[PDB]
Amino acid sequence: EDTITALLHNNRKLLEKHITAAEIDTFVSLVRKNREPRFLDYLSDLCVSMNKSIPVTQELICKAVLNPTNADILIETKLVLSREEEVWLFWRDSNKEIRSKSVRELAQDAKEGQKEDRDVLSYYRYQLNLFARMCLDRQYLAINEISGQLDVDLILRCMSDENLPYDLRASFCRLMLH
Repeated sequence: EDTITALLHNNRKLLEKHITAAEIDTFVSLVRKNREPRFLDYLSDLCVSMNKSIPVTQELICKAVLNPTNADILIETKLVLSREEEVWLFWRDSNKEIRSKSVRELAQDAKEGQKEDRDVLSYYRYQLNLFARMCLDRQYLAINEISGQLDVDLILRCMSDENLPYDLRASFCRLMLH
Protein backbone atom coordinates (compact mmCIF):
# COMPACT_ATOMS: atom_id res chain seq x y z
CA GLU A 1 0.00 0.00 0.00
CA ASP A 2 2.78 2.45 0.89
CA THR A 3 4.83 1.88 -2.28
CA ILE A 4 1.76 2.34 -4.48
CA THR A 5 0.93 5.44 -2.42
CA ALA A 6 4.36 6.96 -3.07
CA LEU A 7 4.08 6.09 -6.77
CA LEU A 8 0.70 7.85 -6.85
CA HIS A 9 2.03 11.32 -5.92
CA ASN A 10 1.41 14.47 -8.08
CA ASN A 11 3.06 13.04 -11.19
CA ARG A 12 1.01 14.44 -14.09
CA LYS A 13 2.34 12.45 -17.05
CA LEU A 14 2.12 9.22 -15.06
CA LEU A 15 -1.59 9.88 -14.48
CA GLU A 16 -2.32 10.67 -18.13
CA LYS A 17 -0.01 8.07 -19.71
CA HIS A 18 0.54 4.86 -17.73
CA ILE A 19 -2.93 4.60 -16.15
CA THR A 20 -5.71 3.09 -18.27
CA ALA A 21 -9.37 2.34 -17.64
CA ALA A 22 -8.93 -1.42 -17.21
CA GLU A 23 -6.64 -1.46 -14.17
CA ILE A 24 -8.65 1.18 -12.31
CA ASP A 25 -11.84 -0.66 -13.32
CA THR A 26 -10.46 -3.76 -11.61
CA PHE A 27 -9.54 -1.43 -8.75
CA VAL A 28 -13.07 0.03 -8.86
CA SER A 29 -14.78 -3.38 -9.02
CA LEU A 30 -12.76 -6.26 -7.65
CA VAL A 31 -10.83 -4.78 -4.72
CA ARG A 32 -13.86 -2.71 -3.72
CA LYS A 33 -16.48 -5.50 -3.68
CA ASN A 34 -15.59 -6.77 -0.21
CA ARG A 35 -14.89 -4.19 2.54
CA GLU A 36 -12.21 -1.78 3.82
CA PRO A 37 -12.96 1.81 2.65
CA ARG A 38 -9.23 2.65 2.69
CA PHE A 39 -9.20 1.36 -0.89
CA LEU A 40 -11.99 3.86 -1.59
CA ASP A 41 -9.73 6.55 -0.12
CA TYR A 42 -6.85 5.49 -2.38
CA LEU A 43 -9.21 5.43 -5.37
CA SER A 44 -10.23 9.00 -4.52
CA ASP A 45 -6.55 9.94 -4.16
CA LEU A 46 -5.92 8.55 -7.66
CA CYS A 47 -8.85 10.61 -8.99
CA VAL A 48 -7.99 14.32 -8.63
CA SER A 49 -5.80 15.28 -5.72
CA MET A 50 -2.37 16.09 -7.11
CA ASN A 51 -2.86 19.78 -6.41
CA LYS A 52 -6.08 20.78 -8.24
CA SER A 53 -8.19 19.02 -10.87
CA ILE A 54 -6.39 16.63 -13.15
CA PRO A 55 -9.08 16.61 -15.86
CA VAL A 56 -8.22 13.56 -17.97
CA THR A 57 -8.60 10.88 -15.29
CA GLN A 58 -11.54 12.38 -13.39
CA GLU A 59 -13.74 11.84 -16.46
CA LEU A 60 -12.56 8.21 -16.67
CA ILE A 61 -13.07 7.27 -13.01
CA CYS A 62 -16.58 8.77 -12.81
CA LYS A 63 -17.96 6.57 -15.58
CA ALA A 64 -16.35 3.60 -13.82
CA VAL A 65 -18.37 4.27 -10.65
CA LEU A 66 -21.43 6.38 -11.44
CA ASN A 67 -22.92 4.12 -14.12
CA PRO A 68 -25.97 2.08 -13.00
CA THR A 69 -24.15 -1.11 -14.00
CA ASN A 70 -21.68 -0.33 -11.18
CA ALA A 71 -24.34 0.31 -8.54
CA ASP A 72 -24.54 -1.22 -5.03
CA ILE A 73 -21.13 0.23 -4.11
CA LEU A 74 -22.17 3.77 -3.18
CA ILE A 75 -24.84 4.69 -0.62
CA GLU A 76 -27.79 6.80 -1.76
CA THR A 77 -30.49 8.77 0.04
CA LYS A 78 -34.19 9.04 -0.76
CA LEU A 79 -36.09 11.28 1.74
CA VAL A 80 -39.10 8.97 2.01
CA LEU A 81 -40.88 11.57 4.26
CA SER A 82 -41.79 8.99 6.90
CA ARG A 83 -42.27 9.59 10.63
CA GLU A 84 -39.64 16.70 11.15
CA GLU A 85 -36.98 13.95 11.29
CA GLU A 86 -37.39 12.29 7.89
CA VAL A 87 -34.15 11.22 6.16
CA TRP A 88 -32.73 7.80 5.25
CA LEU A 89 -29.61 6.41 3.59
CA PHE A 90 -29.66 2.89 2.16
CA TRP A 91 -26.79 0.41 2.25
CA ARG A 92 -26.43 -3.29 1.57
CA ASP A 93 -23.94 -5.41 3.51
CA SER A 94 -22.42 -8.10 1.28
CA ASN A 95 -25.37 -10.47 1.13
CA LYS A 96 -28.84 -9.06 0.53
CA GLU A 97 -31.22 -6.19 -0.05
CA ILE A 98 -31.69 -2.55 1.05
CA ARG A 99 -32.19 -2.76 4.82
CA SER A 100 -31.32 0.46 6.68
CA LYS A 101 -34.13 0.86 9.28
CA SER A 102 -32.72 4.18 10.61
CA VAL A 103 -30.18 6.93 10.30
CA ARG A 104 -30.82 8.74 13.61
CA GLU A 105 -29.90 5.55 15.47
CA LEU A 106 -26.45 5.80 13.87
CA ALA A 107 -26.00 8.90 16.02
CA GLN A 108 -26.82 6.65 18.97
CA ASP A 109 -24.35 4.15 17.46
CA ALA A 110 -21.72 6.89 17.13
CA LYS A 111 -20.44 6.35 20.68
CA GLU A 112 -19.82 2.58 21.05
CA GLY A 113 -21.48 -0.81 20.89
CA GLN A 114 -21.32 -2.26 17.37
CA LYS A 115 -18.86 -2.70 14.52
CA GLU A 116 -21.28 -3.35 11.64
CA ASP A 117 -23.21 -0.22 12.69
CA ARG A 118 -19.97 1.79 13.03
CA ASP A 119 -18.45 0.86 9.67
CA VAL A 120 -21.45 2.24 7.76
CA LEU A 121 -21.05 5.92 8.61
CA SER A 122 -17.27 5.72 8.07
CA TYR A 123 -17.86 4.22 4.61
CA TYR A 124 -20.46 6.94 4.01
CA ARG A 125 -17.93 9.62 5.04
CA TYR A 126 -15.30 8.22 2.70
CA GLN A 127 -17.64 7.97 -0.28
CA LEU A 128 -18.83 11.52 0.46
CA ASN A 129 -15.16 12.51 0.33
CA LEU A 130 -14.78 10.75 -3.02
CA PHE A 131 -17.89 12.50 -4.36
CA ALA A 132 -16.47 15.85 -3.24
CA ARG A 133 -13.11 15.00 -4.82
CA MET A 134 -14.70 13.57 -7.98
CA CYS A 135 -14.74 16.61 -10.30
CA LEU A 136 -14.66 19.77 -8.10
CA ASP A 137 -13.83 22.22 -10.91
CA ARG A 138 -15.00 21.58 -14.47
CA GLN A 139 -16.11 18.00 -15.24
CA TYR A 140 -19.77 18.41 -16.16
CA LEU A 141 -21.19 15.10 -17.42
CA ALA A 142 -20.89 13.50 -13.98
CA ILE A 143 -21.72 16.64 -11.99
CA ASN A 144 -25.21 16.42 -13.53
CA GLU A 145 -25.84 13.02 -11.94
CA ILE A 146 -24.88 14.36 -8.50
CA SER A 147 -27.01 17.43 -9.19
CA GLY A 148 -30.34 15.64 -8.71
CA GLN A 149 -29.14 13.90 -5.56
CA LEU A 150 -28.37 16.18 -2.58
CA ASP A 151 -29.83 18.94 -4.77
CA VAL A 152 -30.95 21.90 -2.63
CA ASP A 153 -32.85 21.01 0.54
CA LEU A 154 -31.51 17.53 1.30
CA ILE A 155 -27.93 18.73 1.79
CA LEU A 156 -29.09 21.56 4.08
CA ARG A 157 -31.51 19.43 6.11
CA CYS A 158 -28.77 16.89 6.81
CA MET A 159 -26.43 19.77 7.74
CA SER A 160 -28.71 21.70 10.10
CA ASP A 161 -27.83 20.06 13.44
CA GLU A 162 -27.23 16.53 14.70
CA ASN A 163 -26.02 14.84 17.89
CA LEU A 164 -22.60 13.49 16.97
CA PRO A 165 -21.25 13.59 13.41
CA TYR A 166 -17.91 15.39 13.13
CA ASP A 167 -16.09 14.07 10.05
CA LEU A 168 -19.27 13.36 8.08
CA ARG A 169 -20.49 16.81 9.16
CA ALA A 170 -17.45 18.24 7.38
CA SER A 171 -18.07 15.87 4.46
CA PHE A 172 -21.45 17.50 3.80
CA CYS A 173 -19.72 20.90 3.66
CA ARG A 174 -17.00 19.52 1.38
CA LEU A 175 -19.59 18.18 -1.07
CA MET A 176 -21.38 21.53 -0.77
CA LEU A 177 -18.24 23.45 -1.69
CA HIS A 178 -17.98 21.85 -5.16
